[PDB]
Amino acid sequence: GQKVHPNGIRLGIVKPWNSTWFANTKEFADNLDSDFKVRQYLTKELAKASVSRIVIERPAKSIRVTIHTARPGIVIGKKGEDVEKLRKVVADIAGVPAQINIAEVRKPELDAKLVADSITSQLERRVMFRRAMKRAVQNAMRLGAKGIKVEVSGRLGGAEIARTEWYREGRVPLHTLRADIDYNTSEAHTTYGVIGVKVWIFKGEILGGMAA
RNA sequence: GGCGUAAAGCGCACGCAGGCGGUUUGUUAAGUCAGAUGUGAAAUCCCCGGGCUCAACCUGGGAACUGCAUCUGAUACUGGCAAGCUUGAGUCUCGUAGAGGGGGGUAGAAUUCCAGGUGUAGCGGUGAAAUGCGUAGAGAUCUGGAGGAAUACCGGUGGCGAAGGCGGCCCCCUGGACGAAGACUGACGCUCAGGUGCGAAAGCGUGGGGAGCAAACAGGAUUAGAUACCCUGGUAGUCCACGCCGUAAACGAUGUCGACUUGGAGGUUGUGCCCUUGAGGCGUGGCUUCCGGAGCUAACGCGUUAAGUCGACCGCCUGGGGAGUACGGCCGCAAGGUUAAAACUCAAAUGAAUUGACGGGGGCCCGCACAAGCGGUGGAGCAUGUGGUUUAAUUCGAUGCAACGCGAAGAACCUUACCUGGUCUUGACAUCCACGGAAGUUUUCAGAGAUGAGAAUGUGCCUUCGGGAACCGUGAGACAGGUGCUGCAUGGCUGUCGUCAGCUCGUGUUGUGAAAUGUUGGGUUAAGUCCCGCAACGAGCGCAACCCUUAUCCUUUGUUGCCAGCGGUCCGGCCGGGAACUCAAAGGAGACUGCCAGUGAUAAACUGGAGGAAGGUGGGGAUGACGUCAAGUCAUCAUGGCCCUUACGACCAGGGCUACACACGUGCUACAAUGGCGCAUACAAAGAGAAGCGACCUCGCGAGAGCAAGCGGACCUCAUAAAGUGCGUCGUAGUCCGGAUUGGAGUCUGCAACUCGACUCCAUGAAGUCGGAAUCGCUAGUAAUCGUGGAUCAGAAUGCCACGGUG
RNA sequence: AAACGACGAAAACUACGCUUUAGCAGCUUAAUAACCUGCUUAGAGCCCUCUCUCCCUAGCCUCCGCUCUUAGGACGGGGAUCAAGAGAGGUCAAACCCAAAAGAGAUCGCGUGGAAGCCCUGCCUGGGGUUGAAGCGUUAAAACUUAAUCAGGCUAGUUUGUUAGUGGCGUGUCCGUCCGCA
Ligand SMILES: [Mg+2]
Ligand SMILES: [Mg+2]
Ligand SMILES: [Mg+2]
Ligand SMILES: [Mg+2]
Ligand SMILES: [Mg+2]
Ligand SMILES: [Mg+2]
Ligand SMILES: [Mg+2]
Ligand SMILES: [Mg+2]
Ligand SMILES: [Mg+2]
Ligand SMILES: [Mg+2]
Ligand SMILES: [Mg+2]
Ligand SMILES: [Mg+2]
Ligand SMILES: [Mg+2]
Ligand SMILES: [Mg+2]
Ligand SMILES: [Mg+2]
Ligand SMILES: [Mg+2]
Ligand SMILES: [Mg+2]
Ligand SMILES: [Mg+2]
Ligand SMILES: [Mg+2]
Ligand SMILES: [Mg+2]
Ligand SMILES: [Mg+2]
Ligand SMILES: [Mg+2]
Ligand SMILES: [Mg+2]
Repeated sequence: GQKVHPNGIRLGIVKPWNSTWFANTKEFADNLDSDFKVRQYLTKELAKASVSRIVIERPAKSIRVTIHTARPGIVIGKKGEDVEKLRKVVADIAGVPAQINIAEVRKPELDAKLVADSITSQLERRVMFRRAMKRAVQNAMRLGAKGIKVEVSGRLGGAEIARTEWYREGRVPLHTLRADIDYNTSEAHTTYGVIGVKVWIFKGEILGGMAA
């Protein structure tokens, strides 16, 4: 192991949590079990939709999952029927009634999860990894990101020996703890194994710490 | 085309034939140049046309047949002839330097022997030793004598010589080179296949010489072996004269001569003139060294002494091995030399340079890596894991540093895969289904249970009622399943170098090009941290900072946390009350080389100090680059093929992971008078608690048992911390030391501790009595020594992870 | 052993889409350009949707649950549809935001005085205690009140001990003179 996960090293400084609630470990295990279940159900359901992230709040005898996505229209549906359809299942899985929020994410090519997504789809549909990564990094640089670093490893191009390629633009200060280093992972299930993809997006230096 | 380095300059010099040849005139016109004639067969090629329906094919003419012979001219060049000239070349006259060669003499240093004197137990030698020399007087010292070789300093990138080569001094003969001025000789000039001559050392023959050195050889020594490197002796040889071979990295790996083509710093040796006041200056020659411009080269490098552009000549090269080998001719007393192949094999063999890596290469620097400690490990039981052993299994993985108190943060069945026994074939675990009943709640037997039967039963909520949740049973089919394998297909995660300080990119520049600068060099540092200088200018990953804890102060708000001041007391924070404090957890100030001197390059930076709780990162943690190790996990999980579907899949009972001769690793108890023992007695922090922590009373010698209040926790518990401190007691002891083994009977948790936890009593009292080679961590609240909490956990730490006491 | 790597010259997820300008930025000797561009300002022609502009109604609730209930509200239902238009969006359900009260005391819940069991006590007569067991009423009332009865046929006379006529397997199989439990 070389690099630690850049999210949980600055979660207490500049980055927000993906789950906001409290427990006295009387129900902590079941709360995360419920959070894991709802997260995996949402990920399995909203496959076509480009879901950016899933934040969960758990107030007293209620929950609130605020999904952030790039294209919210598919999840919304006509007259807001699909959200009502997929809200009851979440509510009954979590026990307490739910209230699902949906947030559109501006600049869909500047989110770590979004940029890590659909590159696996390109690999599945047999798009060359080098050109795919180059297009992703150049689009992210053009949109406004100050630094982008993309790594792709494992059975690239259906070869015989796996390797690890990477591209980098601008600056990616992974060691500093006063910058947005939003990072997410994704995997592709090709015809000759599994390919791992990692993306680091440095946007700026957040002075002052948490709460802006 | 090339010959400095890949293959290619004879080792050098002379020189015959031959090749070439300064300058002017006249003559000849042989080559050469112009024109004409004959011939150069036909055929063929080419060009223009035609015929075969096109083409192939045939055909007419033209051109061509690049050649030869003859005739008529041209005269610049080459050639022949005759006259001239000095600029090429050679000679005279005078000086200059020189280890140039041959021959003969002379003088010391030094080594070795002979003889003598003084003198006693060592000398010599090696990383260390011995062979060797010594009491028969060694080594050392002094005297005289014998003999051989070379001539310390001068002595240099100095001189001479064609090359080889040449070093005291003197004499005799002689070759060669340069310069000042002077006249003639008049092309007499350069090279050279054959040929001749010289030719390092080693080698051979004859006749001598032989001090030192030294092949062969003898002995000692290291090493597994050492026919060597090392040591002690030692023959040929090295020396002289005449003879023989003609080999070298005979090297400047560069064949001889001519002229042309920028410069600087010298060395040696002449010569002209200037006031020669110093090895003062201005010119001109000969030899030679270093740097370097243009130019050349694949590059290194050459660079007026070209490896720059030419001219004349000779020799050599045509892939690496076979091989400069055999045969053959010649030379030679011989060794051998010279001229010099062929068959067969190979896809390369090569040289200059570039980036890494290595060196028993050099320079500089850092880290408990050594040095100065301290304590332990290895010695003897005790708790663990690994290897092998045995078994049916001792389930599998990790197998150097980076595996061995590892996954496992804790195996009686559970976990659990392995084995012995029994059962199932859509399954324990999903989706699609046709039905019959909601389920479900007690229960009887067989059985170790898995599951085989049997019952009293429930008759749950839902529309038009062939119903739906939902539950089970039967029949399959896809399917489910694998801790089966492939981490040499992988994703993800992790260890190591290493918290070392380096790793790269953009532009520019340099070299054709791999590539280099930037990144090196000088200070400086914890550091690619900074500065300076420099074809470098900037940036990214990086070394730091931002992040967490703690070290001081201020403020905000005082309960469950505190008592500066007062009142009472049940003397206790008890509570009224007091919000300064100890403290609680939020925001700030605060240490930033900031300043003062010295040092340094007028910097960077370093040393000391007035201040501060703090000083150069104040003290710790997190943060672990490019990348290396087919590094470890397909048994956390996912994933591509491969494997089984009556079995590698599914369920249950009992055993095994904890095991008979051992070794290894990491820890604990210790060894004793620094100590254990009996009775009083203070000083902490951090954490846990809801079928859990568990106050008090009573039985208990005891683990604990009935009773249990309080506590989702600054309230109540876990939980009078130990070391120490007070007093006795033990006197260096098979010990009042170590509690390992073993027997008896129990206490708590767990359907159930025989295989296999721990605590408690009684007794028994193994070793040991400071540990061999070789080793491990630590530089300050650190190493040692003492106790406690917490993780998974029904119970199980001597392990792991953190607080503290002393230090 | 082994290990190379050439074409979004398949702009390929489709944001309604397509426009001009306004300025930053890459492009550069230098100011335009092609755009490489993410926005910001403007108009919507338009493919689209929603409140709609139709009428009737006063549809308007909200504190106390409900009952004509008051200040006030941004407050409010049915029906087929459009010519043009006033605003929001682009496959927008909530959230962020903006708000709730004067009522009056009509009622199920909610609280009732002579009643079904449980206390020596197991069957039970047990009122002695009590409710939604019987009269009764609003955010409140006509209030009001779940254990302590002794003792009885009460395991029923042969069950406990004086005690035997046989309606008895007795004793590996036992026919079994006799022993042995009632
Ligand atoms: Mg050639
Ligand atoms: Mg050569
Ligand atoms: Mg060579
Ligand atoms: Mg030569
Ligand atoms: Mg020769
Ligand atoms: Mg002629
Ligand atoms: Mg002619
Ligand atoms: Mg024709
Ligand atoms: Mg002809
Ligand atoms: Mg002539
Ligand atoms: Mg002479
Ligand atoms: Mg010759
Ligand atoms: Mg000789
Ligand atoms: Mg000798
Ligand atoms: Mg010798
Ligand atoms: Mg001789
Ligand atoms: Mg030779
Ligand atoms: Mg040579
Ligand atoms: Mg010559
Ligand atoms: Mg010379
Ligand atoms: Mg040079
Ligand atoms: Mg030969
Ligand atoms: Mg060595």
